[PDB]
Amino acid sequence: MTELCPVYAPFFGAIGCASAIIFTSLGAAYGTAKSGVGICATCVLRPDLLFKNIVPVIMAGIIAIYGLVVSVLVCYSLGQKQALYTGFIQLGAGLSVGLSGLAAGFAIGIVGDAGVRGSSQQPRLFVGMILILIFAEVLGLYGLIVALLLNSRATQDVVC
Amino acid sequence: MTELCPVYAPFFGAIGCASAIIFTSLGAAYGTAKSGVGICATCVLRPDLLFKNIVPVIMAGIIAIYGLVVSVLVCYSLGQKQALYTGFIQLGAGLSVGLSGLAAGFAIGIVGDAGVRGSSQQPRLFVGMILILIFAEVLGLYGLIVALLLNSRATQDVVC
Amino acid sequence: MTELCPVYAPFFGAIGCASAIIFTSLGAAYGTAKSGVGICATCVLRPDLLFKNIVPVIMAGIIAIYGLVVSVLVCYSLGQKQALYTGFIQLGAGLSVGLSGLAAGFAIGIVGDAGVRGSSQQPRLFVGMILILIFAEVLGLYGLIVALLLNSRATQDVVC
Amino acid sequence: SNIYAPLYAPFFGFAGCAAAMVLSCLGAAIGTAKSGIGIAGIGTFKPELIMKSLIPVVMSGILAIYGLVVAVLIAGNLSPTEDYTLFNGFMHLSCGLCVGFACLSSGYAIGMVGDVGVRKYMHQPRLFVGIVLILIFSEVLGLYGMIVALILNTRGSE
Amino acid sequence: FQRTFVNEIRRLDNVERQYRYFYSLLKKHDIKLYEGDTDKYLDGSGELY
Amino acid sequence: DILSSIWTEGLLMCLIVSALLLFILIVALSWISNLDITYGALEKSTNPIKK
Amino acid sequence: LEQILWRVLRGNLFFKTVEIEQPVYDVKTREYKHKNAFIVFSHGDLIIKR
Amino acid sequence: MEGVYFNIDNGFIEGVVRGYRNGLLSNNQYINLTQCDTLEDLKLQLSSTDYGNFLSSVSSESLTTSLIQEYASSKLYHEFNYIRDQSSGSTRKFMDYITYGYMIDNVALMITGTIHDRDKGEILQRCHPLGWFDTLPTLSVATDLESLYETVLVDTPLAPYFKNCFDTAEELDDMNIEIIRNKLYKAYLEDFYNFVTEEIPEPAKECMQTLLGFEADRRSINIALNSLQSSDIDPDLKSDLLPNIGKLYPLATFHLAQAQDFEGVRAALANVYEYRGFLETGNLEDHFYQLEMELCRDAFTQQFAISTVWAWMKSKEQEVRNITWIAECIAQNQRERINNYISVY
Amino acid sequence: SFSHFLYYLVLIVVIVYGLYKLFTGHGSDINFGKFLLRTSPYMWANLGIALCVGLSVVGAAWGIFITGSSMIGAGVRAPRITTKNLISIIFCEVVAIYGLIIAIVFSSKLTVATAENMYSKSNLYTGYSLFWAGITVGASNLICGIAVGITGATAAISDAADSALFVKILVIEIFGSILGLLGLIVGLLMAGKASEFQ
Repeated sequence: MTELCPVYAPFFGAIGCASAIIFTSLGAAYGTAKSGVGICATCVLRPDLLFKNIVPVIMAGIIAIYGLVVSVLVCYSLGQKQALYTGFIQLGAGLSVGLSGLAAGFAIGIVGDAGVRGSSQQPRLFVGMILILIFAEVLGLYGLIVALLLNSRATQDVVC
Repeated sequence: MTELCPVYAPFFGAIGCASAIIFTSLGAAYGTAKSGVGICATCVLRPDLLFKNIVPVIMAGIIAIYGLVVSVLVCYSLGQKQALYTGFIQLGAGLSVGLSGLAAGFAIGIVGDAGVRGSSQQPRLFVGMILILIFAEVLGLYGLIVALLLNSRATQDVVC
Repeated sequence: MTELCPVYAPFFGAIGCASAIIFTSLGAAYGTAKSGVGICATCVLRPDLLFKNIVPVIMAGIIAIYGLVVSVLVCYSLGQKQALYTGFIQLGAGLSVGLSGLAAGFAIGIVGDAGVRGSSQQPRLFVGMILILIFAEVLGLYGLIVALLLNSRATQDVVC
Repeated sequence: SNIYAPLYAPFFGFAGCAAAMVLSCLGAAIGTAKSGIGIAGIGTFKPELIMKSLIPVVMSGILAIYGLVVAVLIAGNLSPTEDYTLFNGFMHLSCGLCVGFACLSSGYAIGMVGDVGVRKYMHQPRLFVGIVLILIFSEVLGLYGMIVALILNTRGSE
Repeated sequence: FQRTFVNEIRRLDNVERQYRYFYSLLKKHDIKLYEGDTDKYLDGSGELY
Repeated sequence: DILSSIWTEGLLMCLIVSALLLFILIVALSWISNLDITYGALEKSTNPIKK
Repeated sequence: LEQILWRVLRGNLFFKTVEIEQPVYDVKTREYKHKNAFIVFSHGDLIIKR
Repeated sequence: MEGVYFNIDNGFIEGVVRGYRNGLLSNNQYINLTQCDTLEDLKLQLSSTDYGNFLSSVSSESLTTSLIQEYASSKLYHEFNYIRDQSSGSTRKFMDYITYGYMIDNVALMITGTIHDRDKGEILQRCHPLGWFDTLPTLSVATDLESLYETVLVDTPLAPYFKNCFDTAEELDDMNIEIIRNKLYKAYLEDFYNFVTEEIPEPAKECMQTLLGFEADRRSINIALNSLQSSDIDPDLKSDLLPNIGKLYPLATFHLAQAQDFEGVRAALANVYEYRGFLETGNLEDHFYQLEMELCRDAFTQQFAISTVWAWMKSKEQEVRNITWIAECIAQNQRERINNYISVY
Repeated sequence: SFSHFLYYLVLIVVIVYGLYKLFTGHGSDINFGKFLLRTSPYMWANLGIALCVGLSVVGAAWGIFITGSSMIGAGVRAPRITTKNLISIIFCEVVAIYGLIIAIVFSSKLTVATAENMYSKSNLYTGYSLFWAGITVGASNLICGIAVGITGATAAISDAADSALFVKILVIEIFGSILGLLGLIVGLLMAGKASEFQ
């Protein structure tokens, strides 16, 4: 009711909650899809290598965990009478992990595809792929860190 | 003015009346054109198939008849002071057959284009074409049925 | 102003009047152009067929006359103080003949171009081309029929 | 009248319900269509492998069930005789978006992996256990969406 | 090609080719082929001839 | 307590209906624009190499 | 033909064409075709041969 | 995705073409064909297959291996022209692009066949019918690339490809034509590859890029090996004959251009995995045909992709080569090599 | 590209207009809520019904031409497939029946409301209900029809190769057909509690 707490305030929080999962899922799916094409193409000649070079799929999958963790955290913080400021912070947290996770997914997809194909020809290259994927992976972690910091302030020192 | 009869109410009736014949005309034209080329493409070598193969053009024409029928029926219910409820009924009737006939005309065109060509090389295939083509035609009929149902309620106990 | 006769009412009349001729002229222009190329491309080898191949242009030309008739009819009904209802009906009539005529224009253009080219190889195909063109031509006629019905109802029982 | 329950609130509740089911079908439709092309692709070359390789199609079908469950739960809460609050309206809107786009994203990955998976499985019979393992990681993407959708629905009405 | 009556068929196949060739010339010079009576042998009657 | 003195509920209803109809029309014309004639079948072509 | 000859003669082409009113029969092709008579003017021996 | 729009125009084409694919001779049918005693038996055996009555008009004593090749090929060409005639738009462009390669070979055959004094009557019977264009026989007029270009070739679809040919000598011989022939192929494939990259949708784009890539590689290796017959050639001249689109480009192509003996070429390929076995063992010619069929077989596993036309064409072309090889062994009564037909299906 | 330029232009115009109203303090003018309250519920209902049958028919038609063209193309060499594969056409056509059925059910609720009761709680609820329910049935049938149609094309082209493949691939087709039926079930649930326009 009060000007600081309009009845439409939860909208921004609710969109932020969904945003965390929408974009992370797209990042994880793209990373899984294009990595899978690389794995399936190489294993015809080198089937013994499959469980070693599957790693990129794990890396892509973890991006979805980030989205789930942030989405649940804001979800347990939504409320019928929450302040408008709380809504904006939750929206920022959702976008932060969401679109940053999408960026990580595209990186993992491209690097994983090329890395897996190359690793079938040159065993020395595998550790190279893992290092480059770690740098791609960390782009998701940075987004999560910002999202968690934002969410921690979503209700601190707030007044209705 | 009257709350149930705003001065803009007839617009939805007029545009719905026009929409019924416009969208069906575009569907029928596409069906006539795409299959008509197929008839020309085959008859140069097999002219005796001409009047046997013309069926797709016939069926495309029927779709326009449905559009004309609905357009006439709603047109006979237009009036300056008609209620807003009547207006949206007329829009629903016109849009239902229009959007339906548009799709039916396209399907008749694409199937008919293939059908007459196949008829040339495999004589058993003509009946196969006819069977498929009916189930494109009927899709325009379902649009007509909904239009007739909605139109039947256009003036039933409506009061300004 | 009397709310059944807003100052902007004749806007829809004017656009309806212009739309009737504009869109049909585009349809007739496409029919003349597309089939015109076919006539020229064939008659270089077969000049004897020239005045038999002209028919698709004539039929495409008729499509324009439908719009001229409707445009003139609604034109005589415009006025400084016409009812808004009369405006919508004039708009509906214009769009009906216009866009329906445009659809017929495409069909005559395509089948006309294909027809005359095929008719150069196989003289028995000319009757087939004419028969198909009539089904395409009729689509414009349906557009005219709806337009005349709407116009007949555009000024009865109005209370401007 | 209760200011937290304006009469337009049900609009957003239904919008979430529609988003839940429509997008889930889109995800399921892509997954089966892409997989079907792969299954049919090997048909003329190795007929034996089909019945033991429809796994992508079956898993792609589960995505529709995720959508159905959430859509059913939302539709069970909306009523004309209850003071359905605007807060609940937004929460059910997010329910649809979460499960909807999660299933759409999962369906796309299942389709892409399923296609090349079976389509090259004919060249290398040892490949199959790998394909199933990748599909599972592609599958759970949809499951995460349902989990949050159920939590949102639980809190919205309370 | 190893079925026992292959060579007997080849003779009659060659004649059939030649009859096809004759029919082509009839059409080149536009001469009507005469019509035999369809019922001169039998019509599904099982009648011996 | 009106919605607007310009963008009345009456005007908006007309516009979004018009937008829907215009969208359907554009999609329809977008398909019609892609009708290509199968010229190869209509025009005789010959060479001395074939039988 | 005239398109080719125009280039060969660098635009000095003097060229005439006349119709034959009825199809001519090409038995080896088993078809009949329209035909044209034509004539080209030049003096150079090598040009005539080409 | 691919299937949503493909069938608006290509649905009939894709269906019919796969009808032809279902008619490709299987290994079991080849085995049966190899056990014929005489060509007259081969005709009877083939009549069981999709070829049917295609030789029904040929007298017993007229059967010869050359004639079977002609009739088997003519069946393919009519089917190709039918498929092209029933097509439009981007598909029509794609099928025309397939023909260009054949008319390039006809051009080089036409010129070489008249640098040596024999009249066009023989040559036109040796030409490949898919490569016909109405001014083709006019190339018999002159023995000079400048004359041939300005008078005829400017009008052909091949005109853009001659950008690097005019730098050659003023006099034509077998060697100079072979340089011209390869220079044209280089621009043709590079142009074809760009058209595929721009105007063909997925998954045909990726599949077709693979098929043209292999085609470019095959030309590159063949050019390198053939150059070893010459005493010496400028490496910077050889580099103008190698196409840029292949898998060998740029690394292996650079080393191939500078190779001067068989060991140099063998070293140049050894760093590329897909071809590492080609020169060390066996007949090089058959290895390419083996890999070509396997790439074609993969392409058929797609659907709603126009690449099936290319796969069908190149596949059934190999079938004719298989039929004629078997026919020759039968006609010559020597059979130790008869099982060297090559077939994936 | 012109179309994408138009999209960005619309986006920029919307953002600038939003900021203009916001910064001048009149940000409450846009008010989507009031728009939903003042628009007549008959519009939402009729758009729901019309698009329900409309989009459903587009689905059936789109599927039919994908399968039909493939059947005719593949049938040239093997006519036997033309009758057996008619099942694929049926699975496409049926989603139009589902759309038709919902159009019957929803039509029963289009009574005329009393003027004093025009915008009341129940009438607005029915307006929103039939709109989204109609969109849900329509869109899901559109998606289902295309997915089944694509599957049917692969089935027909497989049957022309080996008859034993047909029964194996039809399993993918019935799996696809379920999507439309689930759409129908959710449609009937969403519209279940909606009262007639009082």
